[PDB]
Amino acid sequence: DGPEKNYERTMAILQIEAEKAELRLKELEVRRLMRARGDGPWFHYPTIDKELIDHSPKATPDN
Amino acid sequence: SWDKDVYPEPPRRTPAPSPQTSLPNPITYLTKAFDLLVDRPVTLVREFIERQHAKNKYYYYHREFRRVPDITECQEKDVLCMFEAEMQWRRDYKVDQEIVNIIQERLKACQQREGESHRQNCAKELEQFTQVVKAYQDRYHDLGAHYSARKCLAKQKQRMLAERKAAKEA
Repeated sequence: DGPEKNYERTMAILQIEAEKAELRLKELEVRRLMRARGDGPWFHYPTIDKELIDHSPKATPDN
Repeated sequence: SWDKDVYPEPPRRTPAPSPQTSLPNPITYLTKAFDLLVDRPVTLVREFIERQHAKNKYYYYHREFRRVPDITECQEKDVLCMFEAEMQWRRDYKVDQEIVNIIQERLKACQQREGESHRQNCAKELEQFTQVVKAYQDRYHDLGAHYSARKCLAKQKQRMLAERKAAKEA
C-alpha cells in the first residue's frame, strides 16, 4: 500500500475512534444526570398507575 | 554525482614528481600495470553496462510533502489535526537527524583531509557542528522514547519562559 492510502485510512480510523470516545464520555455524564435527577427515560422506576383509581360516586360522600 | 555545496571539498593541490635519484620508482611501473590490467578491463565492462542502461532511461522522483498546520494550531484533542501535525513533526525530526549527520560527515572528512593540520584548518567545520548540535539538542533532547510534537512544544515553551525571565532580570 502506498503512503497516501495508509495515511488517509489512518485518518478515517482516527475519526471513528475519536467519535466513539466522545460518545462514551457523554453517555457517562448523561447517566450520572439521569440517575441523580430522575427526569429521563433511564432509571425511571415505576409508580402506581392512576388509571386503577375508581372515580365513581361512593357509598359515603366524603372521599 | 552529488552536490558539491552540500558535501564540499577544497581544490586539490598535488605536487609534481621531482626525482633526486637515478633508481626507477617501483610505484610508477605498478601504476602503469594497474591501469592496463585493472582499470581498462573494468572500464570496458562498465561502458557496456551503461550502453544497456541508455536504452532504457526511466526516472524516479523525490517525494514532496506539502506543509500542514503545526501542533501549535491544533485544538486540544482534535486528533484529525493533531495526526497530520504529528506526522509532519516526525518527518521533520528524521530530516533534522540527517542534517546533523551531514555536518558530522563534513567534520570527519576535514579531519582526515587536513592531516596533522586539522586542529587549525577544520575550525569552520567544528563551529558549524557545534551550532547544529546545540540547535538539535534544544529541539529534541530529553523528550524520551515516547516523544511527540506535544512534548516537543512543552519543552520549547519551558525554554521560552526561562529566556523571558532571564531577560526581565536584566
